[PDB]
This record gives sequence, structure tokens and C-alpha cells, in this order.
Amino acid sequence: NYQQPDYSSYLNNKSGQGSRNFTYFMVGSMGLLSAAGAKSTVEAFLSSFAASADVLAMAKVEVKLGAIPEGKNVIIKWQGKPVFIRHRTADEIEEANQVDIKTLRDPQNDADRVKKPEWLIMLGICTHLGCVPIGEAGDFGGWFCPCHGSHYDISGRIRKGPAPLNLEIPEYDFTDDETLL
Amino acid sequence: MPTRKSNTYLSLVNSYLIDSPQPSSINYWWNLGSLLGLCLVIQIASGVFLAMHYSSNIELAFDSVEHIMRDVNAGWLIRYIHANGASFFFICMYLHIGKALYYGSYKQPRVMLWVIGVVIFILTMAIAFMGYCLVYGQMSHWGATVITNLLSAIPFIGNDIVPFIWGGFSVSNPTIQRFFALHFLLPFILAALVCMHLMALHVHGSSNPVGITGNIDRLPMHPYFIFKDLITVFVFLLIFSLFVFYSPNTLGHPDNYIPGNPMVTPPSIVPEWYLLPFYAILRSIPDKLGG
Amino acid sequence: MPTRKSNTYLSLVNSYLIDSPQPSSINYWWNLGSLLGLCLVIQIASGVFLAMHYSSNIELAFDSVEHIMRDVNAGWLIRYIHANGASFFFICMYLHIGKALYYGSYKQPRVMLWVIGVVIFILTMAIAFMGYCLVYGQMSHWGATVITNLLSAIPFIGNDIVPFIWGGFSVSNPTIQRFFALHFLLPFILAALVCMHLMALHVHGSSNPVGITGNIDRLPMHPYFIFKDLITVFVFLLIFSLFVFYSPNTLGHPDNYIPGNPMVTPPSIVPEWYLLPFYAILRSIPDKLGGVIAMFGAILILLSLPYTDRSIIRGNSFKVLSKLAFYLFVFNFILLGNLGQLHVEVPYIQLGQFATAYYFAHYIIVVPVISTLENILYYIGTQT
Amino acid sequence: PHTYMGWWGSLGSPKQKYITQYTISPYAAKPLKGAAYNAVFNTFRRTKNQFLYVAIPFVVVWSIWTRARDYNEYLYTKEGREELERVN
Amino acid sequence: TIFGGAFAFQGFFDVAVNKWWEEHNKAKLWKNVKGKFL
Amino acid sequence: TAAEHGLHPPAYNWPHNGMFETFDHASIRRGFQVYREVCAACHSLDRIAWRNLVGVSHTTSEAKAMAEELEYDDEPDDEGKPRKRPGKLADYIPGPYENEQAARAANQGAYPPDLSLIVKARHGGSDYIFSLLTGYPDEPPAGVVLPEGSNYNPYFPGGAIAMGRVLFDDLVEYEDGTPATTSQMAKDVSTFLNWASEPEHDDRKKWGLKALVVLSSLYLLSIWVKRFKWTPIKNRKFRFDPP
Amino acid sequence: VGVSHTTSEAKAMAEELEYDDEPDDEGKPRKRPGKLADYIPGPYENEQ
Amino acid sequence: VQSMTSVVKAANFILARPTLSKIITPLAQKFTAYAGYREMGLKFNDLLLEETPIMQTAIKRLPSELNYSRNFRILTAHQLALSHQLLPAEKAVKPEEDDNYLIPYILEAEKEAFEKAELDNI
Amino acid sequence: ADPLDTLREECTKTAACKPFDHHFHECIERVTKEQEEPDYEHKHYKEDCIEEFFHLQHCVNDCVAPRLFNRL
Ligand code: HEC
Ligand code: HEM
Ligand code: HEM
Ligand code: HEM
Ligand code: HEM
Ligand SMILES: Cc1cccc2c(-c3cc(C(F)(F)F)ccc3F)nn(Cc3nnn(C)n3)c12
Ligand SMILES: Cc1cccc2c(-c3cc(C(F)(F)F)ccc3F)nn(Cc3nnn(C)n3)c12
Ligand code: FES
Repeated sequence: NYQQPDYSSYLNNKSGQGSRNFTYFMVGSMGLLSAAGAKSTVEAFLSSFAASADVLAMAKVEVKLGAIPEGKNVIIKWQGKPVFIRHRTADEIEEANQVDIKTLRDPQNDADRVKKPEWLIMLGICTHLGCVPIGEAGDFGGWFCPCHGSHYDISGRIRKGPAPLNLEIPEYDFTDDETLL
Repeated sequence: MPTRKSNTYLSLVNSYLIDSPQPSSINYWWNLGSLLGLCLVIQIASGVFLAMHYSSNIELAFDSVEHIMRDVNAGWLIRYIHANGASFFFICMYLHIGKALYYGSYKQPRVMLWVIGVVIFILTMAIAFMGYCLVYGQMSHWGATVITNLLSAIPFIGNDIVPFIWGGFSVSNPTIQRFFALHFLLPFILAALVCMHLMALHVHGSSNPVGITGNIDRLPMHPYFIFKDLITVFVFLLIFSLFVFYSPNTLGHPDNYIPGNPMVTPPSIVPEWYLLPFYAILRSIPDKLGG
Repeated sequence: MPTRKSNTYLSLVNSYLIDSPQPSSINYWWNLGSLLGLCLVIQIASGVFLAMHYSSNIELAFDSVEHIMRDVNAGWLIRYIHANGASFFFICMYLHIGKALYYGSYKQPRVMLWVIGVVIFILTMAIAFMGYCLVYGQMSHWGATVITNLLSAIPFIGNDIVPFIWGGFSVSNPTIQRFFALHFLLPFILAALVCMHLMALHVHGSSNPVGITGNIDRLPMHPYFIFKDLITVFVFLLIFSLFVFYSPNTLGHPDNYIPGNPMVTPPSIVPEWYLLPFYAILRSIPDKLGGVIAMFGAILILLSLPYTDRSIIRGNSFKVLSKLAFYLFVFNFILLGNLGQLHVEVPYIQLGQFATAYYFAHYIIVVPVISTLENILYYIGTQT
Repeated sequence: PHTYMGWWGSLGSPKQKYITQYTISPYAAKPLKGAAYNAVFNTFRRTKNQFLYVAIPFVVVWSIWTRARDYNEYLYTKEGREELERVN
Repeated sequence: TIFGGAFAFQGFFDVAVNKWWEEHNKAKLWKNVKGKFL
Repeated sequence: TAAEHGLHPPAYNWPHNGMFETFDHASIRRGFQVYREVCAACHSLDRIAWRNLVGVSHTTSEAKAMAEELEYDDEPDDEGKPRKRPGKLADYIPGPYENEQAARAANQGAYPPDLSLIVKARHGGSDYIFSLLTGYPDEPPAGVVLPEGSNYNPYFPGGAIAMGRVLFDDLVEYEDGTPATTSQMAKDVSTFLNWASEPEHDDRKKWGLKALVVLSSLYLLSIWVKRFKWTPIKNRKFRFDPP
Repeated sequence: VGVSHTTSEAKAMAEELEYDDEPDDEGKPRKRPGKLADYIPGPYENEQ
Repeated sequence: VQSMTSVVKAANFILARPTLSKIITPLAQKFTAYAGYREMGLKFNDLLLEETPIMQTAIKRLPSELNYSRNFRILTAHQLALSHQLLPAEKAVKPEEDDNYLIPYILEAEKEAFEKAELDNI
Repeated sequence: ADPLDTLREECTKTAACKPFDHHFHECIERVTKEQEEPDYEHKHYKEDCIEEFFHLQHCVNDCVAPRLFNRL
């Protein structure tokens, strides 16, 4: 058509498919560095949602244990959820002695559900629609879930109702007249 | 050009409210949309006038609400307006969706609109529930507990996501503060989805009862459908006044006026009326994840 | 039609960010706008993540802030991001307005835009102040007291409006709760004003340094100006990281970390740095009513700037006297801000009065006179 | 909508038939052709051209500020005390 | 798909910065100082 | 006035000053010891809990022992029987005085401010504290008048301060063998108080380093990509050939 | 006041009771006559 | 904002008197030279604010050759500002080429507008 | 002797600090003489050495601050 301006000096010295490959390299590096920075920022912000140091410190709080009437169910406030510390007498232990491999959504026994019959620890929160069970309305003799009428066994096993599992046992250890979470 | 069409903002207001070519055959069921908008507005207004007196702290939440009721001038009026306006917002939305289903407004041309609408609905419930948790009544606390526990059903992330949302090992002050913040915000994200819904509507226009093209006979939204909107708005406000003044607590649950304590479980943990249809499903399905 | 142009939402995003025809000659000063948006976004984000742990109650406010700093994971980071991002938001806004004045983006076609911008500016400070009152430090409390007392100067309604805003007979728990609610909201009303500003811009497009029609050579916003915005965003975030991590409290005032008590008055009740130029005027004018009127006029006269600018040429890049006057105005503004933080000493009070006088004289004399003289000089120069 | 800027098809620009534009695919051009020479020579040229308009107002304002600050410092020192009483 | 490279960059920069920071601040950290106060 | 504004403290080259420098946690432990031994008499540190010391200046066992030494107001048996309990890591360090007038009357009307935030709440921060603790001259400048129960310290605004010099030489026996000079104790206390006001200091600067590295990489890449994308427009030429 | 009792009557009933006054910040606890703004006391200080 | 008619009237008001012309004309020439627009390939008229109905009308009535030359000058100025480089003195717009080509059309448009306003105001 | 006292009392003898120290001594002796007279208690204004003391302290601080912490 006409004489184009001379770009000789502006032309690159590098290969036709090579320079675009290098452009891809740096554009992708920018994208992935930006992704890493965004990941760091988003993780840092969402970490604020997690339990603050205050809540972590407050949890794992020991409970003032000691002598209490046998068979009486004490109540605590470890980690918000009620803790149904019960000093079940030897009668409850004997009743739990009856093994149950069937007719129980989760076969278990006091061997694992309690360290010693004189001090039984079990979270009162139910399984389906976690609620505080009644300490004496249980159809099986233990706790009862009023929301659905579920019955909690003396060993904490779910006997009847919409219970998805058995009465969870907190991770509380025992010591000399003390509760060591 | 008339000033309502040259100026960009008046141009938009004209395109949406003045010269918007609505079908002539649309009956009163098409006025729910604007009604919902009004509801949102009023809710936000009430909400703001509650935030100036509500305290997000768990120990001060319910006491601050009672302070609004008993000590703040017109605080009872604003509190009841907000509470009953949530229920009325959901009544209008249920009638809105019912009209959409009956008159087939969900079909091809407005499928996009449909999906935004659906999102709004979900978002709205995920704003209503949160609001109900702010009062920290017995029902509020136990509903928060139940919902967060149900969230744990997810296999891979459900074990630790629940403390993440709680801010602790159970519903406590971090949870209520978090819900207050997210609940003040999510209606304002929802105000953006409402605008998106309006644009997805405006692209193809609104349907009509006959289920045929409205292009044969369109009328400007003003004055005809503006005044129809005023009729429905005054009817809505009259019924809303009935509930707010003469029977405010009928829609709510009495147990929510009991200060919440995790150690006592109410005999019946149940949502407000307009979440009942969904919660029923949650009760019916055995598996929590399935529920 | 490409999907980015058929879909309504993608159509809008395209019209604003992808094929928005920006002038090719716009330099980096035109990237501040997007920067400001980012700032707003980050502020909102930080703000939300502060609302989740902040307590509006007066007795719990400062203690809750310290809870955020000391106990909440990344709480210090979010708190400092918010605090320093307020200052950075105002730095970007001041450079924004300086660019608008220098390159004459306030002239006829975008006067509407200008007006909206002015409103935003006012709103922004009436959100910043509110936020500063939330921490309820000594400076927070006494600034709230000073401002609310100044509002009492209105004759007919000033006697009883002050309790109305307070919620009581002095700054107390109702005041802090009210400020918390209004401060969480007003930024979201400002997010709407930002959209309005963007549409007022889009109607006529953006100006250019040369001050001539950009229609001869337009380029799509993407990729060119998207990547220029990325450069300025990374520079802004790098300087923001400098301040947030390595020197966060320099922009703030130490006294704000003292729990506020009405009984003890700090030796110097002074706003943060970016309110200083306005507060200086408030200090200079004797009358309280006159003081507040002049303080708000110092902003509103920007609305009169387009009509007082009788120049037939957009911008100052080619205008010797206009550039000189604008730079002298900028340095006078900096001097006014500097005087804002100093005590009321003799030379400082007279210099503050003179600085306010010249600040207003700029708009109401210099721009008219200089613009007319420069039009005459241009024509009488090229006439030969 | 007589907006002084339109969309791409009609940006409002006048007829410009006799102008031709030329560019090389960036896939073929140097990114740093002028960077080294620009950052020094061109930046110094811009700074030198724009200097006076920044300097003269800055010199004036900073001289006034220095005078005011020095006067205030003199006032609050002992030798100025009497004049501080005289001026106030 | 992108998350892989982002996580790789995050981990790499984190480990490198942590090692350099610990080495440069060695004497001033609690871990190295506790032994003296034992 | 020079006196009212208070003498500007000099900028000491703190071991923790500088972008990449962290606190000298040995100095933090020394400062905590000095505070507990001396400043605990006057000033409280309410916003610092024993839990914060773990991994900073004291092993978990050490902080546990210190907390167990103290008696804290236990939640009384809700039958209204008040009782005390051994302290836990989560308990905040107690102050010498239950409430303000106890301090003021004990301190001739002046209230020893909480030191949990003093570094952030004073111009110059650590420099100010270090200078103030060592600022008391042996003899006050001639001509000044000190009210009863007051001491002169130029770094204090107004010159007159209620506290008399407390960091006398060889006061505390450092458990690490470092000399307990007044300057050394002042430095340790200033570092400890700076940590108290900025506990996130170490993590803050480390996160700042990470952010600067990442953002600088992004910034350089963005410069390269922008000059890249703009080469076609930067190199653009024109010709205009009318008849 | 204005609901079931004249201001004087409520004033007298409040003054009959003793309320926990803000102790002199020297830690000296004391009681004060009740004011109209004081909330009616319960029979028990606490739950147990 | 200021009407081109008003500025032309003021310029003629000055130029009619050598007492002021001999003083200002050198200053005006130096100001235009220092204005820096010539080195970008622009003439004075190119700087005028186009976004005004009078200015748009004046531009529309511009002859084809002048319009194309103006378009090229504006494009060159945009390219130079974009590339942060300036034409040398050889390629710069010499003072004598600042021909004020657009002033007559702007003045015609201003006269038409003023006549309209004056006639409809009676 | 703590490092701080050593640094202060050795910087006080530098020619940079010498004029300030001499001025401080002159001012303290002058103010003592002025306070000696009976009217010293009645004079509305009484001379103070705060300014000279501040100057000397600034001069010694600007010399010791970059030095002290190397000793500690
Ligand atoms: C006994 C009395 C002490 C002791 C042993 C300490 N402090 Fe002090 N201090 C004290 C009072 C009553 C006051 C109030 C003075 C006033 O004018 O209000 C102070 C002051 C401080 C300050 C505040 C300085 C300021 O705000 O400008 C700081 C900081 C401070 N003191 C520090 C401090 C340190 C490091 C101590 C270590 C042992 C210490 N104090 C002990 C009372 C007393
Ligand atoms: C929540 C606030 C809402 C606002 C502000 C709003 C707004 C509107 C308005 C004004 C209309 C036109 C008039 C009318 O239909 O009443 C409309 C139409 C429609 N809306 Fe909504 N609406 C809301 C809720 C919803 C929701 C949650 C859905 C979910 C499905 C929905 C589905 C629809 C449909 C399908 C149409 C089309 C109706 C037709 O074409 O006839 N609406 N919307
Ligand atoms: C779609 C929008 C919203 C819906 C549907 C909604 C719904 C609700 C509901 C159902 C309740 C329960 C009240 C009760 O049980 O009596 C509630 C309470 C509350 N909401 Fe909202 N809300 C919305 C927006 C907002 C906004 C915008 C705010 C603040 C700006 C807010 C703040 C509150 C507060 C403070 C309470 C408790 C205060 C009280 O009852 O005294 N909500 N909300
Ligand atoms: C343009 C938007 C905003 C600006 C310019 C702004 C400005 C400020 C400023 C200057 C402070 C003082 C902080 C200090 O002195 O250290 C502050 C504090 C605060 N602002 Fe914002 N703010 C904005 C939006 C928001 C939003 C959206 C929220 C909540 C969602 C919020 C909540 C807070 C809170 C809670 C504080 C005090 C919390 C703390 O410092 O620990 N602000 N704001
Ligand atoms: C506060 C948030 C703001 C946002 C999100 C925003 C957004 C924008 C953007 C993206 C632009 C185009 C690019 C640029 O100019 O940098 C612009 C232009 C402009 N802005 Fe803003 N801006 C803000 C603040 C302001 C304010 C407070 C003013 C008050 C005067 C203002 C005055 C202007 C003007 C005059 C223009 C036209 C510039 C031109 O045409 O060259 N901006 N705005
Ligand atoms: C009190 C209560 C009990 C059981 C369930 C709920 C719910 C609820 C919430 C959601 C959603 F995930 F959307 F949050 C979904 C389904 C539900 F059943 N909410 N609530 C309190 C309430 N009910 N109605 N409101 C205005 N709040 C319950
Ligand atoms: C601490 C303080 C003292 C004096 C004035 C102020 C202001 C202030 C507020 C307004 C506005 F009416 F807009 F509210 C206007 C002018 C002002 F001088 N504000 N503050 C606290 C502060 N300063 N900077 N921030 C982010 N908050 C003061
Ligand atoms: S009570 Fe709902 S399932 Fe146990």
C-alpha cells in the first residue's frame, strides 16, 4: 500500500512461540501470586470467626467434685453444654451389668462409658436436636429427651426415641475428689 | 426530552416506576412485588432504629430488648414492627411465589429472574432465623443450637465447622455478636439481590394472568399500577397495624420472652410459623445430613 | 452477541469495566477512583469483621476493642486495617479531588458528577467521625462532645437538637449505640452514592489530562486500564501494609488508647490528621455558628467551583497561572491542616484566619480571575 | 441522551477518514525498549518542566510557615515571655 | 485447579520467611532464651 | 510551651526496633519480673492475663504456678457464700488496689494509670517510658517549685509528676544474672510494657514481612504486565496524508 | 407514676426501701433510700 | 463557561490600545509558548472545551480538511501524552501556525445563540 | 555505676554540650541569687532554668541515645 514505519529497533529478538510462552508464565505467576495473597488474607479474616483465645481458655475448666448423694445427678457448665455428673450407686452399675448386643443403636457398657461407678460423667445434650434431657423421665431409667420423648439408659446408651447415637461422655478425666478436663 | 428521561437517575426511575410498560391485564397479585420491597424498606428502617438501642452482648441482649420495649420512646412500636414485619415479609413472599407458580411466571423468558428470586428466598430465611437468634430467648437459643448442630452433619467439614460458626464450643456471646453483625449486613446484600431481581425482570418485563404476550396492550406503571400499588400498600399497612397494635404476639412464640439458658430445654423447640413447612421436612427425614 | 453483552449483569459489568471506552491518554491519576472503591470495600469488610466482636455499649466499647486486639485471632490485623484504611481512604479521596481540580474534571459535562462527589466527601467524613467515636477513647469522647456542642449553635433548633442526637444530656451509652448503628449504615448509603457517582460518570465518560475530547482515541477499560488499576492497587496495598504492620499508630493519636472519661480533658482535643484542615477553620472562626457554617462551606464551595471556573479550556496541564494558583492552593490546604493540630497560639491563630480567608478566596476570586485572564492571554497570544 | 460520549460504534467523534494507525503485536515487541532511558531522562524532563509551579508556591507557603513557627517558638521561650504578655 | 499453585506459593513463602525470620531473630526468641532462665 | 508538651524523649535503638526485629523476650521476662516486683505496688495490668505469658516470657508451668499463688474471686456458690479460688492461666493479673480511691489515697490523690496500654497511649512509647523512669534528676532544675508529694521529671508533661524515682540501682536480683542497673531495669520494663501494649508485635511484623514480599512480587509482575500490554499503544504511530 | 400511684406515693414506697448505693470508691459499702428510678427489689438476692 | 465572544471582545478591547498591547502581547506570546500545548502538536483551538452545544455546533460546521487536520492533531497529542514524550522544536507547532481557525465558527454560533436569546426575551 | 550515668557525665564534657552546661550553671546560680532577696517570694514572675536544662538534656540525649543500648 505504502511504506510502513520501521520497527526494527522495537522488534523482539526472541522466538515466535517463545515470547508468548514467557508471557503466559508471568501472567500465570501473577494470577497465582494473587491467589496466594487472597488465600492468606481470607484465611486470616475467617480465622477471626474461630474461637477467640478467651473462649479457648474458658473451656477445659475443672469442676468442683466431691462427695454427693449416691444416684443424685449434679449439673455443671463445662463448655456451655450441661454436664450431667451423676454418682450412680452400685444398683445402677449392676443394672448396666446386663450386656446388650442388640436392641441398642450403639451397644456399649460402663466399661467405656465411665471410669468408675462412683463418678459418672455424661453430657446432657441429646443426639437429635440437642436438648437438655430430664434426669428422671427416662423410659430406660436414665435421662429422657423431652423434645422427642427419647429415653437415655443409666449407662447413657440411647434406648428409644429419635436418638442418633448414645449419650456422649465428655473427655473429662477423674482424680482424687476432682474433675480434670 | 422530558427531564425524567434525560437525567440518568430520573431516567432509571422512569424506566422502572413511571413509564415501565406493564401489561394492562395484571391483577392485584402483581402488586405483591412492590409490597415486598416496602416490607424490606420498613424492616431495614425498624432494624436500624433497633440497632441504636440493641446490645449484641449475650448477657445484655434480652435485657436491651426489654429496655427498648419499656424505656425507649416508641421502642415497643419499632420492636413489634420489626418482629411482625418479618412474618408479613414472608407472607408477601409466599403469596409472591404462589402467584409465580400459578401464573407461570417461572417459564423460559424469566428463568433467570426465577433463580435470583429463589436465592433471595433462601437468603431471606437465613436472615430471619439469624434475627430470631438475636433476642436470645429460650426459643431463640435452642433454635440456634438445633440449626448449628444440624450443620455438623456434613462428613468432611462438619466436625469442626460448627465451632467455626459458633465462635466457641456452644452458642454464646461470640455467636450472638456474629449473628447480629451478619444479620445487620445480609439484608443489605439482599437489597442488592432485590435490585438484581428487578433488572432480571425489566429485561423481559412482567407476565400477565392470561399467560400471553403483554406487548399487544401495555400501560405505563404510573399512574395506573402505581395507584394499584398504593391500594395494596394501604391494605397491607392496615392489616400490619392490626397485628402490630392489637395482636402483636400471636404470630410470635411466648417462650421467646423467657431469658435463654442452655440448661433448660423448652417442651417444644419450634420455629416461627413461616419456617414451619421447611422444619417439618427436617423433622421427617431420619438422617441429619439427609434432613 | 457475546455472553458478556447479552446477560444483563454481565452487560453492566462489561459497560463499566470491560469495554468502557476510557481515553487513551489518562495517566495513573485516573486510577484513584477504583482505588477508592477498593478502600471502601476493604473498610466494609474490616468493619463487618469488627462488628462481629465489637460491643456498642459505652462501658464495653473500649474493652471490646482491646478484646479484638489481644484475644481475637487476627483481631489486631482487622482493627488496624480499618483504622489505617480510614486514613488511606481519605488520602485517596484527597488525591481524587486534587486530580479533579487540576485536570478540570469538574467542568460542565460532569458538573452533576462533581456534585455527587462532593456529597460523598461530606458523607465520608460524617462516617469517619462517627467511627472514631466508637472506640470511646479520650479523643473519641471529647471530639464527640466538641462536635455535638458545635451543633448547638443553630438558633431556633440548636437548644434542643443536641440532646436529640445524644440520646441524653451528654455523650453516653445511647450516643455510642446510635453512632454504632448510623456508622454501620451510612457507609452502605455511601455505597449507593458511589454507584450513583459511577453512573453520573458513565453518562459522559471520564476526562483526560489533555483536557480535550477523548472520542478521537478511546481504549477499552480492560485490559489496559484494568492492569493499571492493578498496579495502583498493589502499590496502595504495599504502602497500606507498611502502615498497618510496621507503623500502625503513627496516623492515629495515642490518647485514643486511654479509656474515655468526661471528667478529664486531654491537653489537646484534635481530630485525626485528615480532618485537620476543616477543624482548623472551625478553630479560626470566632462564632460557633459561623465556625460550623465556614467548616461546611470549605467543602460545599467545591459545588460553586464549576461555575466560578470561567476557563474555556478543560484542566490546567496547559495553563501556567492556573497551575501556579492550584499548587499554591494545595500548599495552603496543607498549611491549614497543619495548623489544625496545633494549639491556639498567636501566630497560629492569625495564620489560620488568613489561611481560611485564602482557601475560600481561591474559589471565589482566583479561579474566576485567573481563568478569564488566561483565556484573554491565549487569544491575544495566538491572535498574531 | 445527547451524551458527549457514545459507545464504540459512535463515540461522538467527528469524521476522521484520512488518519492511519499502526501497531505491532506485543507478542513481537520489546516491553523495555525505553524503560532505561525513560526512567532517567524523561522523568527528569517532566520534573524540570513542572518544577517551578510546585517550587514557587511551596517556597512561599513554607517561608510563611517557618516565620510563624519561629515566632511562636520565640514567644514561648523565656526571652519572648514579655512580648507574649504584650501581644495577648 | 488454581488453588494448587496458590497453595504451593503460600507454603513456599511461609516456610522460607519463617526460616529466615527465626534465623535472623534467633537470640531474641523465647524458644532459645528459655534455657537461660531455667 | 516546652515544659507543658514535655521534653521529647530521644529515639533509642531498641533491640525490637526496625522492620524485621522482634522483641528480645529475655528483656520481656526481665521487664515482667521488674513490674511484678516494683510496679505491681502502684500500677495494675488488668488487660494482661497469665495465658498471654505462655510462650512469650514464662513456661506454661511457671505461669500456672504464679496464677496458683494468687487468690481470685471465685463465682460464689449461688447460695451467696463468697469464696476465693487459686488462679488459673485465664485469670487477669490483679492490681494492687481494688478501685480508684484506694490507689489515690494510697498515692496522695494521684491515680497510677493502668500500664497494659501506656506504651501505645503516650508520645514516643517505649522511649518515653524509658526516659521517664530514668529522667528524674538527682536535683531538680533551679527555680522550679514542687508541690507537696510530687517529684520533678522533665519528660512528664508539666514537669511535675507524682511518682518518685523507683528504679534504683541493684534493686531486683535478675534470675538470669544480668546486672540490675537502673538503666537495664528501665529498658527491660519498657520492653515488657511495649509487649503488653503490642502483644501481636512479633506476629505483626512477621505478617508484615510476608505481605510485603507477596505484594512486592505482585507489584513488579503488574508493572511488567502493564508495560507489556501497553507496548502496542506505546509503540503506536500514525500518518496523515490528505491531498 | 400516672398508672397506679401518684408520684408522691411511689416516692414514699421507694424511700421505704434501702438500695445498694454506689459505695464511696474508697470501698466503703453503704445503702441509700430508694428513688423513683430504682427497680423494685426481689425477695432473694439470687437464684439458690 | 466564558463565552468566546466575551473573550474576543476583551482581547480587542486591549489590542485597540498600543499602550496595553505593547505590554501584554509579549507576555501573552510567552505564556502561550510556555503553556506547553504546542510541543504536543496542538493548536489553541484544539484545547477548547468541545462538550458544549455551541462548541459542538461550531465543530460540526468545520470544513473537511480542517476537521481532519484537527482530528490528527488531537490523536497525536493523545499519543504523545500516553507515551510521555514531546515533539522536538522542529516538529512542534510553530507560533505562526496557531491560526485560530475555529474562532470564526464559534463566534458565528455564539452570535446565533445570542440573537435567539435576545429575540425570545422581548 | 550504670552505663546511663557514665554516658551522660561523659557527654556533658563534649564541646557540643559544654555551652549548654555552662549556660545551665549560670542560670541556676543567677536564679539562686534572685531567690535570695526578700522580694523573691513576692515577684509575680520568678526566673526558671527549665529552658536551659531542657536544651542540655536534648543535647546529651541526642549523643547518648544511639550509644547507650550497645552497652546494655
Ligand atoms: C508508687 C507510688 C508508684 C510506683 C512504685 C510506680 N508508680 Fe508509676 N506512677 C504512680 C502514680 C500515682 C502515677 C500518676 C502520676 C500522675 O501525674 O498522674 C504514676 C505515673 C506513671 C506513669 C504515667 C506517666 C504519664 O502518664 O505521663 C507511668 C508510665 C509510670 N508511672 C510508670 C511506672 C513504672 C514503669 C513503674 C515501675 C516500677 C512504676 N510506674 C511504679 C505511682 C507509682
Ligand atoms: C424479596 C423481595 C422481592 C422484591 C422486591 C420483588 C420485586 C418484584 C416485582 C416488583 C415484580 C413485578 C411485580 C410483581 O411480581 O409483584 C416481581 C416479579 C417476580 N418475582 Fe419478585 N420480588 C421479591 C420477591 C420474590 C422472590 C423471593 C421470588 C422467588 C421466586 C420472586 C419471584 C418473582 C417472579 C417469578 C416474578 C415474575 C412475575 C411475572 O412475570 O408475572 N419474587 N418481583
Ligand atoms: C429481610 C430483613 C429482616 C428480616 C426478615 C428480619 C427478621 C427478624 C425476626 C423474625 C426477628 C425476631 C424478632 C422477634 O422474635 O420478636 C428479628 C429480630 C431482630 N432484628 Fe431483624 N430482620 C431483618 C432485618 C434486620 C435489620 C436490617 C436489622 C438492623 C438494621 C435487624 C435487627 C434486628 C434486631 C436488633 C432484632 C432483635 C431486637 C428486638 O426484637 O428487640 N434485622 N429480625
Ligand atoms: C467509609 C467507610 C468507613 C470509614 C471511613 C471508617 C472510619 C473509621 C475510623 C477513622 C475509625 C477510628 C478507628 C481508630 O481510631 O483506630 C473507625 C472505627 C471503627 N469502625 Fe469504621 N469506618 C468505615 C466503615 C465502617 C464499617 C462498614 C463498619 C462496620 C461494618 C465500621 C465499624 C467500626 C468499628 C467497630 C470501629 C471501632 C472498632 C475498633 O477500633 O476496634 N466502620 N472507623
Ligand atoms: C468515594 C469513593 C469514590 C469512588 C468509588 C469513585 C469512583 C470514580 C472513578 C472510578 C472515576 C474514574 C477514574 C478516576 O477518576 O480515578 C471517578 C471519576 C471522578 N471522580 Fe470519583 N470516586 C470516588 C470519590 C470521589 C469524590 C468524593 C469526588 C468528589 C469531587 C470525586 C470526583 C470525581 C470526578 C470529578 C471524576 C471525573 C474525573 C475525570 O473525568 O477525569 N470522586 N470516580
Ligand atoms: C426455634 C427454631 C427451631 C427449629 C428450627 C428453627 C429455625 C430454622 C432456620 C433455618 C435456616 F437455616 F434458614 F436458618 C431453616 C429451618 C428452620 F427450621 N429457625 N428457628 C428460629 C426462627 N424461626 N423463624 N424465625 C424467623 N426464626 C428455629
Ligand atoms: C477529636 C476531634 C476533635 C475536634 C473535631 C473533630 C472531628 C470533626 C468531625 C466533623 C464531622 F462533622 F464531619 F463529623 C467535622 C470536623 C471535625 F474536626 N472529628 N473528630 C474525631 C475524628 N477525627 N478524625 N476522625 C476520623 N475522627 C474530632
Ligand atoms: S429432643 Fe429433638 S431429638 Fe432428642
